[PDB]
Amino acid sequence: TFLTTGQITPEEFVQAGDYLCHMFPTWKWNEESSDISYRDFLPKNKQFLIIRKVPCDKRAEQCIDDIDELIQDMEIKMAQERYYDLYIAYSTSYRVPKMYIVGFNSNGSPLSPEQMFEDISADYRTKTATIEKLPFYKNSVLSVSIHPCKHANVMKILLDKVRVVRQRRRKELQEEQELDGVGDWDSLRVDQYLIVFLKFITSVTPSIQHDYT
Repeated sequence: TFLTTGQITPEEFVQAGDYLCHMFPTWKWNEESSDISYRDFLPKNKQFLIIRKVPCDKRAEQCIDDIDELIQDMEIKMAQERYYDLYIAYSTSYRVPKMYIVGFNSNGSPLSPEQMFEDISADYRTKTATIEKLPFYKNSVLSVSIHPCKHANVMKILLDKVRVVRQRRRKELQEEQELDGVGDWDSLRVDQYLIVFLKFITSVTPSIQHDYT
């Protein structure tokens, strides 16, 4: 399972994508366009996820329990202002999702690669972010991609930490029930994979508004 490896199959990528778009209407699957370079192991209308123009107020320089809370809650259900389009695509080399961000200034002018790195937290640059063309377009655009598995298997680490927290919380609860004599009075599914992935993304790009969470 994905909890053991921290990796998913294209089918699991689809479920997670659907869940993400269902819980956060702002996210959407790609439409079917002629300018897209389709991958056969994924339905044509579910190649990648996109969220448009997420605002960025400050640079990165200035700027686990939350995830669990958010996941639980969902189970219940310089000065320049910048805007970033965020793409989540599936990486076949690591069987993990991968994000691509494309920045713009208020006028809609694309920000250069160097400018976008100002929005990547210094603590994640070298082993997480690099410059590359969006891989899903025939005539592509430049962007900064954020990878979760080049060094540390981030998804794996995060999913484990989340389970540890839950196990502790569940046992601490039973212990408090015995202590208070009221003892006589949620698992992680692949659907929530991308939500954990976005938590990771939030640490990597701290100045990007949480309009995707």
